[PDB]
Amino acid sequence: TFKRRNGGRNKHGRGHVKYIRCSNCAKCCPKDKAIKRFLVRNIVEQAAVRDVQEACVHDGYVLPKLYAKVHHCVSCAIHAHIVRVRSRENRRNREPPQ
Amino acid sequence: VRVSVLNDALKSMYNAEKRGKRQVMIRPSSKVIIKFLIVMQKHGYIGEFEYVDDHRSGKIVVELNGRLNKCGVISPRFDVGVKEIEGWTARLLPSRQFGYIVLTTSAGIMDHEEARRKNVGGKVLGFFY
Amino acid sequence: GRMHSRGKGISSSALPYKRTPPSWVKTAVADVDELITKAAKKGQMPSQIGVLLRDQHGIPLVKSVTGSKILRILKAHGLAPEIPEDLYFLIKKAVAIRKHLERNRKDKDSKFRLILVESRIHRLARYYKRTKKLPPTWKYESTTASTLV
Amino acid sequence: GKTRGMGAGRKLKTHRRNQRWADKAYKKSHLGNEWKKPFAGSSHAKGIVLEKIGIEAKQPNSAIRKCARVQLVKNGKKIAAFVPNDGCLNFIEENDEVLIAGFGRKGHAVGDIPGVRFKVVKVSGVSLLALFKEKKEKP
RNA sequence: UAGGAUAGGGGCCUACCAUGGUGGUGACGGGUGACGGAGAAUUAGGGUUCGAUUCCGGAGAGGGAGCCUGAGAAACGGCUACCACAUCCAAGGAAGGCAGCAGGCGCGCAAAUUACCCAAUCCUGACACGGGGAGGUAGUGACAAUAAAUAACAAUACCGGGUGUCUGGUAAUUGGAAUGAGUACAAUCUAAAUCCCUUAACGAGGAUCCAUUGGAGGGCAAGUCUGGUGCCAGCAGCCGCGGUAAUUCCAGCUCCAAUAGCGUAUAUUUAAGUUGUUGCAGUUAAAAAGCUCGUAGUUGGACCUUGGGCCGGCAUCGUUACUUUGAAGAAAUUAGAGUGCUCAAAGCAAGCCAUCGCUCUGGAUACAUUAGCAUGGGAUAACAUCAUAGGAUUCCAUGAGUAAUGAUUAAUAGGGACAGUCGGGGGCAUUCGUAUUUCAUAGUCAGAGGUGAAAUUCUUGGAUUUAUGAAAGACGAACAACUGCGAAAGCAUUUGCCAAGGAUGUUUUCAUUAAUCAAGAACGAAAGUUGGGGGCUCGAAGACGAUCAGAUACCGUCCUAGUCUCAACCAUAAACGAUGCCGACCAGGGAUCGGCGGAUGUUGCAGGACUCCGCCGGCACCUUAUGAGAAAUCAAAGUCUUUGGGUUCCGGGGGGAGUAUGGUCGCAAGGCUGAAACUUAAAGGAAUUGAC
Ligand SMILES: [K+]
Ligand SMILES: [K+]
Ligand SMILES: [K+]
Ligand SMILES: [Mg+2]
Ligand SMILES: [Mg+2]
Ligand SMILES: [Mg+2]
Ligand SMILES: [Mg+2]
Ligand SMILES: [Mg+2]
Ligand SMILES: [Mg+2]
Ligand SMILES: [Mg+2]
Ligand SMILES: [Mg+2]
Ligand SMILES: [Mg+2]
Ligand SMILES: [Mg+2]
Ligand SMILES: [Mg+2]
Ligand SMILES: [Mg+2]
Ligand SMILES: [Mg+2]
Ligand SMILES: [Mg+2]
Ligand SMILES: [Mg+2]
Ligand SMILES: [Mg+2]
Ligand SMILES: [Mg+2]
Ligand SMILES: [Mg+2]
Ligand SMILES: [Mg+2]
Ligand SMILES: [Mg+2]
Ligand SMILES: [Mg+2]
Ligand SMILES: [Mg+2]
Ligand SMILES: [Mg+2]
Ligand SMILES: [Mg+2]
Ligand SMILES: [Mg+2]
Ligand SMILES: [Mg+2]
Ligand SMILES: [Mg+2]
Ligand SMILES: [Mg+2]
Ligand SMILES: [Mg+2]
Repeated sequence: TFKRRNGGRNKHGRGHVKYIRCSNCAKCCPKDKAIKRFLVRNIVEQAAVRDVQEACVHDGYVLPKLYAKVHHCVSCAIHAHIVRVRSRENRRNREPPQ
Repeated sequence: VRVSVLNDALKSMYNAEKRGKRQVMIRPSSKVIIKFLIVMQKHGYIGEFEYVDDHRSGKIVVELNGRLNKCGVISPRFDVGVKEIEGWTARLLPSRQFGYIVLTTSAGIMDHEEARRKNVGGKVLGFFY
Repeated sequence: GRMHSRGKGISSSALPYKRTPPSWVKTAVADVDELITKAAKKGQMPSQIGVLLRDQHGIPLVKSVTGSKILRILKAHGLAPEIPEDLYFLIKKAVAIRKHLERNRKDKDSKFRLILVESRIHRLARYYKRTKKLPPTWKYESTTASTLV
Repeated sequence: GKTRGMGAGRKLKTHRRNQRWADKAYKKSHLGNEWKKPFAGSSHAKGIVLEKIGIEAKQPNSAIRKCARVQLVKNGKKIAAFVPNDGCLNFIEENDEVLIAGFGRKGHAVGDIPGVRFKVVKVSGVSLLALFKEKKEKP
């Protein structure tokens, strides 16, 4: 019984693809199969930005961002609620949320 | 590779017939294809068809009238005598009332009833009904 | 598709239906014959003679103006090469591959291409033997092949 | 798939000849091992009652099948033969003369009896059926 | 080549000479519970299995060998010898051959009389005449097979259907008639007897002149009747039944099927489209080789007589397959015409006026693969033949003519060339980067590390942390995609070199050169092996800490082989798209990569970037069957009982088992090829409802 048409990965027209290591368990997962996310956040959050504003020496200092591309294996992604288990008909829905 | 142009012609014609098309194109053409089509048209299973000279192998445009149920070749071209025709009739045809088997006898390309009339045998090209 | 690949490309030429040469061609058969003979004297070959005729001298197709193919013209004039062009170029390519592969023993991809080109060479040689276009004693010797070209 | 050339008769014949061997029945018949069985390709056989035994019927059944360990006189092999028709174990005695037959499944165990492929047909030249129905008496 | 020998050819044998002969189109060798054929069984067709036996051919007389006589024998109801048995005997010797008929022993699951006769069919001899265990006749015979009894009718009693009558059915009721099984004069049969056919006399009422074999849960026609047993005895081909109410066991009654036949065991035909040429299968059920090349094999584009109507000679020639017609073709068997053996299975007989006979009475006819011989046909196919004219046609015994002078086209087959490109395709050298570790310098001081929580470990000799710098090895983030290249494995920093490749463009070239492929070859992740180097990180083995009833595991730390590289071996992966390659056709759509054609109007710049349309090639994706499929699902896994485009590999219920052994490659680990005994009624696939 074939759960998915693409087999759970994104490989077509090639035979090999180098792996990566899950950021939580360090498990080798093929690069296309791994659940990849790009998270961009303030260094200090809303409760902190207020207290760091006046503490800044000059008002022209824009607060710096941080960007991180993280990869998760299927087990870690499911356990961390990054991706849930979907229904059989909703599995094919590749549209991102919002 | 293209090992039997007759099979390609008959298969394309049958596929177009099932889809309700009114014309079909056959490429490449050949004399045996023309003779098979002539037999089918004479018995009233197809209509007009014209050969187009492309200076290399020729094409055929055939007009369908909806009367052809199935048509197909037999491979390899088995040799049948006059006494074996009945047996093949019991195999390739729906019933003894109608249907046709095409034989390439040494007197030319004809149907099986004509071969029985002339009392001649030969190889089997195909069938249509 | 391709004999020694998985390609299915169909790019080629399409000769016109009109077999007669076009009206604007005002070159006699003698001029074309002399040009072909001179080119064959200059070490050219039928494939690369036809293109020179097509481009510089405005001859769309030799078989139309002169009524015969380039190879037939050369053979009638006796200037035809001793080896067919396609086999000559296949042998040249195989010789180049062997010369390169001599110094690169770990380049195990040109060895595969060498096997392929040798297979093509042998098939073409067998065909040319069947039609008496090569001596029956002909044989492709890899070591002495480079001396031929 | 298949080779359909008119010149390919040898290929089809050889392929079928090779592939007949996967058949269970054909391989059983044409391997020649049927001659190494105790009956050696015979419908019946004759033997001497070595002893009288009972075998517990296989699960989920629960009974004691009254068999008999006998020895064939044609090759000396020792086989167990079933004794049907309740009370017919009494007719069989020691070192007695019996006619044995197959059980019905052509070299396969029949019923819940573990590993028994023969049944006793005659004893001392008298059929078990005649003794069972009191038509004949043991001599 | 020449002899010898033979009835005769021939290495049949001899002398000399030469090195040949057969083989993946299976030689050689092995097995056969193998005499070959005509034929037998079952058969929609195709087929599968059998063929000791009465007809034909061969071989043998216990096993081998040698030979006489004879026209014919390597004869055995002839001899000689040896081997093995075995027979008398006066112990000096003598005689043997039932796989002839009958009979005996033995072997076995398994097979009849030590009878009569030449009357028939024929054979043999000097012969009309003898003889014939050839052959026929009787005996035993449920091998197989044909026909066919075991009662029919009426009345009465009882009960039904079209108050009534008729019809129809049951009674160890009542009547009569009928007859052969049996017995037997007699005749007939017969070589003589016997059987049959025919027939005096006798011969049926419970017409005792007495029908049996298997079953009664399902498959599968027939009982949820009664009594017994109580997971025992037993039944049960398979599913299953019996544990105090048994429709299944043991019995009675009743009923069912076949019926003078039925049950059981083996072998095998069908069933079996589960051997599949007709006609099966290979994504997930067993089954596409890791991938490509490759000889034999199989398979190979198109093109060349049509209009023409009518309707004894005499040559010398492309070869075949195919198809038609003919001939020759043993009988018996099969199919089949005739024929009233009383019918039938049979037989080849017979039939008729009522004969001193006739129908000339009949004793037909097919089929009989393949191979061989001959006649006609030339569509479809296979071979070589095809442009140095070395071509065709003329003149010059009894050199000049000469002509229409002679070459199919260039596959949306293939190869080669050329042009501008394109790619993380390959080899070599070279360049860069942060991080990790180590070391060096400098700064501060109490913990650091790791964990769900801790400890093993480091540390006031300064651990962890901070900054600078050098060295080493590995690794190439982000860019990175339902994107690219490669035969697959696989391939991701720059630059140079070297050879290769697809696609596109082409009014370039050759002209079938092709597709797939036993044998045979290249390449083939990771781990593994032999040595040299390197040895940062990570880390099988090992050690320690922790958890735990236990922990040789999961969690921590230190680490060996290994991970990197060079020269050689191995040849396997969930080597996967679980989907071999080539070709044609059959829905739509948009996106994307490479090339090309056109339009278009912007760029701090013809061309490049962008937009729009179209063509070819590729990786994919979405919707929908009118398709397919057990379904999941698939635009191919479609064009399949309306079954056939070519070709390779490969599967036959689950285990045993990819095991044993042999062969073969490897240093080894191992790889390729690869069973059997035995065991089992299910194993398995997809989907559904519950439960968890
Ligand atoms: K994914
Ligand atoms: K001779
Ligand atoms: K004589
Ligand atoms: Mg699952
Ligand atoms: Mg690709
Ligand atoms: Mg892979
Ligand atoms: Mg001689
Ligand atoms: Mg000699
Ligand atoms: Mg024998
Ligand atoms: Mg025989
Ligand atoms: Mg006999
Ligand atoms: Mg005989
Ligand atoms: Mg003899
Ligand atoms: Mg004997
Ligand atoms: Mg003898
Ligand atoms: Mg004798
Ligand atoms: Mg004799
Ligand atoms: Mg018997
Ligand atoms: Mg009963
Ligand atoms: Mg019933
Ligand atoms: Mg009861
Ligand atoms: Mg099957
Ligand atoms: Mg499975
Ligand atoms: Mg499978
Ligand atoms: Mg594959
Ligand atoms: Mg053809
Ligand atoms: Mg990078
Ligand atoms: Mg790319
Ligand atoms: Mg191979
Ligand atoms: Mg494998
Ligand atoms: Mg584009
Ligand atoms: Mg199996």
